[PDB]
Amino acid sequence: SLTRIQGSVKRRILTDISVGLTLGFGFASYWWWGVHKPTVAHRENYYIELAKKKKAE
Amino acid sequence: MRIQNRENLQLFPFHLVTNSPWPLTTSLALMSLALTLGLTMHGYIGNHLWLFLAISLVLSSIFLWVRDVVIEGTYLGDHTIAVRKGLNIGFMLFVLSEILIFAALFWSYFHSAMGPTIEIGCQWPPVGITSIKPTELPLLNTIILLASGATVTWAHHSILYKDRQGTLVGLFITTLLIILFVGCQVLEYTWATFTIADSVFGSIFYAGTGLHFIHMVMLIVMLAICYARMYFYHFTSNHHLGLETTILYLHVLDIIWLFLYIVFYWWGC
Amino acid sequence: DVPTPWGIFFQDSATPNMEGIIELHNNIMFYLVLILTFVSYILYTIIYNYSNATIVHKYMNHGQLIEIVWTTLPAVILLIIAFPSFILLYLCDEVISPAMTIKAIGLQWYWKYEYSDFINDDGEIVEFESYVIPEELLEDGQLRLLDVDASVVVPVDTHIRFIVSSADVIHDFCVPALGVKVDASPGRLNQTSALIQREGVYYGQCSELCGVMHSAMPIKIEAVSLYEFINWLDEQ
Amino acid sequence: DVGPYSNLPFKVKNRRVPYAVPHFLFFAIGMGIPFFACYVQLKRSGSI
Amino acid sequence: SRKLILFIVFLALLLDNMLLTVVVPIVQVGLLFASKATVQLITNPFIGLLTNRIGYPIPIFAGFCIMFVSTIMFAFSSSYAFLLIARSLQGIGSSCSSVAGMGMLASVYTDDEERGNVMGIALGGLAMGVLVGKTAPFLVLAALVLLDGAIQLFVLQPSRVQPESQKGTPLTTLLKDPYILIAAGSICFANMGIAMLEPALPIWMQLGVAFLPASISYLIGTNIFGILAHKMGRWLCALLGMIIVGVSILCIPFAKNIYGLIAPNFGVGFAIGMVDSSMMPIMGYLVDLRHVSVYGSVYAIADVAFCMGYAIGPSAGGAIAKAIGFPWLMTIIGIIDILFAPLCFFLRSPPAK
Amino acid sequence: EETYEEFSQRYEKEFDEAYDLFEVQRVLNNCFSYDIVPSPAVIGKALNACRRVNDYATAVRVFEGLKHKVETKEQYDAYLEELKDVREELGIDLKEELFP
Amino acid sequence: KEDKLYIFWGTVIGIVISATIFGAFRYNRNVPKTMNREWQAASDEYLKSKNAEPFTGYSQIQS
Amino acid sequence: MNYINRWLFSTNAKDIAVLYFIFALFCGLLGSIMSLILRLELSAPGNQILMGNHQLFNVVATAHAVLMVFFLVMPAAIGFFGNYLLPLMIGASDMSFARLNNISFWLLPPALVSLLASALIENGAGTGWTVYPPLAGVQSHSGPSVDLAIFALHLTSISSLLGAINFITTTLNMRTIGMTMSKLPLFVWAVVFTSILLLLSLPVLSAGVTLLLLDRNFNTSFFEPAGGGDPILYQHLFWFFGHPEVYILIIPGFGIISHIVSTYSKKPVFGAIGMVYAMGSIGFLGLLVWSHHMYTVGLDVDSRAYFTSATMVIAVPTGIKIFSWLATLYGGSIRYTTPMLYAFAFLFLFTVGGLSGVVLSNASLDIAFHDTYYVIGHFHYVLSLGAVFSLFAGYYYWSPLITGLYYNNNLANIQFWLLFIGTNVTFFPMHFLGLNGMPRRIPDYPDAFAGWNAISSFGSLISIISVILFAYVIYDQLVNGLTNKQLSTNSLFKNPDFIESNIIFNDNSIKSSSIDFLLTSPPLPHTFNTPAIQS
Ligand code: HEA
Ligand code: HEA
Ligand code: CUA
Ligand SMILES: [Cu+2]
Repeated sequence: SLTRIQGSVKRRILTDISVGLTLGFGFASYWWWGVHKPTVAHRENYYIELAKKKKAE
Repeated sequence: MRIQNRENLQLFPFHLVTNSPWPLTTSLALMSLALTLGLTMHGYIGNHLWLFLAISLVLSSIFLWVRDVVIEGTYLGDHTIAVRKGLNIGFMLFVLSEILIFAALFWSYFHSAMGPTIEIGCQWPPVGITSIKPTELPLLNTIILLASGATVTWAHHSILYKDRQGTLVGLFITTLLIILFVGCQVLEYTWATFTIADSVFGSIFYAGTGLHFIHMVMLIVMLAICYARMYFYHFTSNHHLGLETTILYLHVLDIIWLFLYIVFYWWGC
Repeated sequence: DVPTPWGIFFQDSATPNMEGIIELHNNIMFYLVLILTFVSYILYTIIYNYSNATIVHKYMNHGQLIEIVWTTLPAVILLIIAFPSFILLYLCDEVISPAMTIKAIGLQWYWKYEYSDFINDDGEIVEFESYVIPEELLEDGQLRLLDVDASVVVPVDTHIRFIVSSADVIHDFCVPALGVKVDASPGRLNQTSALIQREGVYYGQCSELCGVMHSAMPIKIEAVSLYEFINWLDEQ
Repeated sequence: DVGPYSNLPFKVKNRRVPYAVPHFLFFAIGMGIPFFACYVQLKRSGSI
Repeated sequence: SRKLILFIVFLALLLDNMLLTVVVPIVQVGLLFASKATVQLITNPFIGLLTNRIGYPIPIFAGFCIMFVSTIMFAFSSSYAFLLIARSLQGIGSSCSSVAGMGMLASVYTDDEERGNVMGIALGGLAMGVLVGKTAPFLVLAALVLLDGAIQLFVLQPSRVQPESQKGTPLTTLLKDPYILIAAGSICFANMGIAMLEPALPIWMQLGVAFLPASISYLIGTNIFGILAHKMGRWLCALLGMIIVGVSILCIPFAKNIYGLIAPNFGVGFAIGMVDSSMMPIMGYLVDLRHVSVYGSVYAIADVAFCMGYAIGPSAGGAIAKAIGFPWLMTIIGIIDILFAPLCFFLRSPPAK
Repeated sequence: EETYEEFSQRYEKEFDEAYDLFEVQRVLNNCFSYDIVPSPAVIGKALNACRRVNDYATAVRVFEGLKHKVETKEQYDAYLEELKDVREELGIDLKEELFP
Repeated sequence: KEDKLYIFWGTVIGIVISATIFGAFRYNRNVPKTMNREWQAASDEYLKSKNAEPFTGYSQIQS
Repeated sequence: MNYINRWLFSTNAKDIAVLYFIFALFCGLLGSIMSLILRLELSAPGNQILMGNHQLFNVVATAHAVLMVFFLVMPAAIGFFGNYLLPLMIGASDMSFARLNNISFWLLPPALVSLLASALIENGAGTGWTVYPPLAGVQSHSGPSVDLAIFALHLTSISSLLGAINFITTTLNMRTIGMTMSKLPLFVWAVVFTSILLLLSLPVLSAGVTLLLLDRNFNTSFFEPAGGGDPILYQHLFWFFGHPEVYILIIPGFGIISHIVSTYSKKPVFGAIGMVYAMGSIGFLGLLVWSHHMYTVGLDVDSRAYFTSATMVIAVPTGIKIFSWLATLYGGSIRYTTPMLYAFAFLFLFTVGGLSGVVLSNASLDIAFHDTYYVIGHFHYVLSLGAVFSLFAGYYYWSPLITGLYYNNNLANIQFWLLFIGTNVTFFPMHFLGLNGMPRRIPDYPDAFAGWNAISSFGSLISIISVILFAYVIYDQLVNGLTNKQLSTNSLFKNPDFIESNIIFNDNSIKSSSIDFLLTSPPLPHTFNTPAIQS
């Protein structure tokens, strides 16, 4: 019934670890798919254009 | 604690030292020694009689500490079983620290012995430096040290069987068996072919066997104060901590010399 | 390359080693950002919920499962970090056939460059000394405390081995874009290797302290083509 | 004589010169010595 | 390059003695304590033949994996038969790792002067396991070092089966030689006394401070006398080592207190270190002088002579301690160790072939 | 390791042996320091314990701690419709009826 | 409530003083000849001819 | 005469701690003014305050390093908090060797004189803090400056060794009747584990410094490569001291934080045995790594791989302490007083400054960060924001008990926020300057590094104002401090609970877990006549 409460803190702990890791993974998957990979792409597309100019010459 | 007149005596077995002036005077002597040695080595003073006053005042300051250490133990009578254990733990933690200075000097030997540079043509003891033969006077010193390690065991086992003539004679023989070590090793420094400045080899050989020289003057002093304090009836058959510290200090120096004789004098190639 | 005024991040690369360095740093920053966000969220929860509270749980003090989870989980992160670090340490070096050698000796407050090959029968080895241009004698547009009078000129797409030593005290050869940082100690030779993929100018500065003129000792590397290098080597 | 102003090496209350002068001079010397050192070594090397 | 092999062998010997000695913090007890040593004693000669067939690096990491899975089966084992099986697989992994690692240090370091120094460093792992908190830092340090080893051995360069170019002498031909056996007997009779002293010491007489000085002295002794044994001659070092082991063993019955055992224990451990680092390189020397150079079976024989003491020690030592007692046992092992020491002079110059 | 039906017997036995106000407040302070909320039987013993030592403010402050220990509002009103004959016999008034 | 205002308006008058002290060491500076706009525009042409910072940006202009 | 026999010829352990505090305040003021001199020169490009002298810039950096590694953090964390609190926590009357405590104090004022006289007789000693051999010879520094500066590192070494032996000898046999060595508080374990490293590290430093002296003045050539030596040997013989040293500065901080986390959050510490084992592991693994300061000197390829592996392992024990502090602060009630503000600002900034150490541990990544301002930004987040914050928290925690005079809360909070803001402005753009490529130990820089150097010169002027406000807080503590206990309820050591009435609380006020806060507050000269009893 409503007069039998046994565990309250443990559910809070299991929620507060399973949100501080999802938030951590969200704030780390913007560093590797919005800051890092387009820079490597820009670096590579600069190098697949310097070689073609020398091939033309 | 329920003994009858217990309030009149101290309720914990630890020593409350009276107020003494010697920590300040030791620091004021080391101030003078540090500044005078920093200055006379670059001009600025000239006369070399201030450095000698500084060293003399330092050594007299330690001697004046050890007087008040003796009077508080044989006259006032404040050395219980706990305080003796504290002093033994303390002395062991200085012997351990004085070992680890020799570890750095041994590691300064193996970092050059194994892997010498190109400036020295790659060779230990290098060309033009004749080493010291280890079948000469460095045998005599080793056998004198092994004998001195054996004679003090006849002195610590004669104070427990209550024989007075048999503690004085052994300490006398040991005291003349450390003076001969210094006399032999000052003759091996005047009949050598290479100095402190003649290589990295002549610079590390006179810096690991020169600290040992200073460490063995201390045994001559510590054994003089152990013969003289036994002649004047300060040692009982169960309360003597001056002998126990001089025995532990001698044996460590013997073991250190047996590692300064296989690494420094024999092993060269 | 040149430093930028309000910089936040690395200079641009011209060597595979610097690209590996950048990729490994961007791999580590992922896990460090995850750990910092987890710790900051736990302190935010502690401040928002359990500040000036009536109920104190003063008997939750043992733990048995949770002390294993904060002992094994950082270890897995260390193994995942340690795999590409060892691959980058061993893999990217001079495995096959360096094609040149330049000796860069560090004197007191200037640099001395010897191109050890191209030797005549009499010992006519090409050699120069690089100094810093003072502020009073600068021309219009030159960079202060980085621009030299003689620059090290190398070809592109060629493995270059630098052998670094010194004559007075401990120096340190640095070109930041190329990924070269090796000491110059006065009794031993050290070696690094560089491969340059595009033309340009590359600037650098000394690192290990040497005395009063530590801030005026630049390094400048030009990467010309092969024809310009042959035409330059027949003039010096 | 055990009390709240007994374990300190300096006297604080019932004093002729008020405590503000010894409190201020301590910090004044502490933040004035390393400017004197720079002044001496600047004047010994030519520059003003 | 060449130093990572030394790291791998040091960690292999460390894990060997850690999983052997440290079982209690981390008759049935006589059979259970000696379950590892006898199965290691049996399966040691097989790995010496296996390394000539399939090569050096694969049995090392196979032994590491077998040791890991056997420890994790030992972690939650309750029945007696499964526990005996688990400790048997622990022993058979630890038999592969040490033999193949010591053989590969013998193979890579061809120069005679460097081999003694490197094996003097490598044998120092046999006392760090005796000395060794939470221990999870040290396991992940080991995991990182073996990850480096696996990257260099199996990833950057491809590895085939690759059998050796030369065919080694068989085990019986090695056993017919007198020199290898009489070299192995020095290690066996040196380690026999320190093997038997451990179970009878709770009978005569806190626990860690009695064993600590030997672990302190062993590292210093092996790392110093690995280098200096080349100039002094290895036979002289073996003779002096057996003499000091005998004298320090007879020093124990005159001691009547726990604090009086500190000084002879040093005189044990340093001495047995000077037994080991002198005599284990020279076996690999002898095959280079008289036979064909395959180093697997010879170090298998050396590991047999090392583990014979730990196999025979406690079971016979308890029976002798119940029969006669501690001081006569120490007296007879000391006289045996002193009496063996004259005949080690014979290894001054063996006849070449 | 302790279960609900052992907690709700041990704290009844502890509440039925206190002799002073210090002891009643001591047992009441560490009863509200676990993960288990107190049973309605334990709180009914605590008010008789507060009646024997003759204190009024402690008998009010028990009901104020239930509002912080209990997760929701419906459970708090489920606690107050069963602890009602205890309140209207001893005479305890809640804080929200006094407005102090 | 009347103490947090005191702490806030004590921190503000701790930040305002340091700004006025640092401003006094900012007017009286030794400005070298290179820190001018007509000198940092000549450097951009040299950094443009010898292609430098291809990927991100080059700009030495900071007045 | 009674002045002399009680404040100059002393035996009492608690009366030397106040002298240590007065010395540490002076030696932390001098270095901070020296740092303000450096940061006012590194402001805009050119030669601003020092006219053209690149000497008297390196001298100021060297003397700012030495005065706060050796003369501020160690005397505060060993003399003021170790000599005073450890006998009261373990329950002893005084220390075991009291005259050695007196000499360990009085060796330091002769060490200040030689260091201040190493900057007036000559050009000076501009060798850096690490006194490397081939620069500090007789070809660059030919005078009595380096010699008098390496004699100031001998006296401090003797003082630290004599203090450490006293600390180890006292806690072994001078405990009370019912304490084994498993019921000790955590601060005693911190002092023990720093005192073991002080034994095991200082002989190597003394040997290396003495051999440098013999190379300078007795022409011995240990480290000169024209006679058969290497400078790199000295680097080994320095850094074997160097990395134990930087844990000696931080282990006594940790335990202090634990007490505050145990007090103002009314919960015991989560897993104390795990914490003492973690401190033991950190202390042991600080001796097996020293060569990560030297990755560019030309080591082997199989030796860098060992020192990358053995350096990242130290992250595992520190995480146990951090997460146990979070688990201690989790469940309980938190009241934000001025020690807990510094406690909360230590658990976040030590993490930020310590996560940069994992980036620098790799040998591949150290090629881009060595001798660069990233290192400076790494170790200032941990030294200035990890140790000094612990010192301020310890002062604001234990000063009403020692002194008997309370302090104004509002001014302490203003000081804390000014320190926080100014120090976070100062050392954060150093990471950007490091990533762009600015080297270390340079007075003048290229014009690209200007803008961030304008911002890091602004936070120092904020922090000096906080130091002056701290001086006024001490003055307001000493004068009219009896009347500063009714202004705020911060003076209460612990708050009333929910069921605990005020009338009951005034009778039984102090609830503790140590002997410290139940003493009369001036502590008595002889504080234990009859022994203490623990079950
Ligand atoms: C103040 C004391 C102190 C402290 C605490 C540390 C901490 C560490 N230091 Fe040391 N270090 C110094 C003193 C100190 N250091 C100094 C003074 C310098 C400058 C050198 C000078 O010029 O003389 C230096 C520089 C320095 C360098 C750069 C050397 C160079 O310039 O090339 C390195 C790199 O290896 C290093 C190593 C480490 C590491 C790995 C830690 C680690 O202990 C940091 C640990 C912190 C954590 C990791 C937080 C734990 C949080 C967790 C939740 C764990 C999560 C797990 C993962 C991250 C996997 N330090
Ligand atoms: C001991 C640790 C420490 C501390 C406290 C500081 C303090 C500061 N340091 Fe750092 N710094 C170092 C570590 C430290 N530093 C080291 C080791 C070096 C030498 C590097 C080298 O030689 O290569 C160095 C050098 C150094 C430089 C010169 C860099 C170089 O020349 O290459 C600079 C310049 O920006 C700098 C920055 C600062 C600043 C702005 C402060 C400011 O925080 C200064 C203001 C001080 C305070 C904010 C605290 C005041 C303290 C007290 C008054 C409290 C007393 C305590 C009690 C009451 C219990 N430091
Ligand atoms: Cu030249 Cu640095
Ligand atoms: Cu470090």
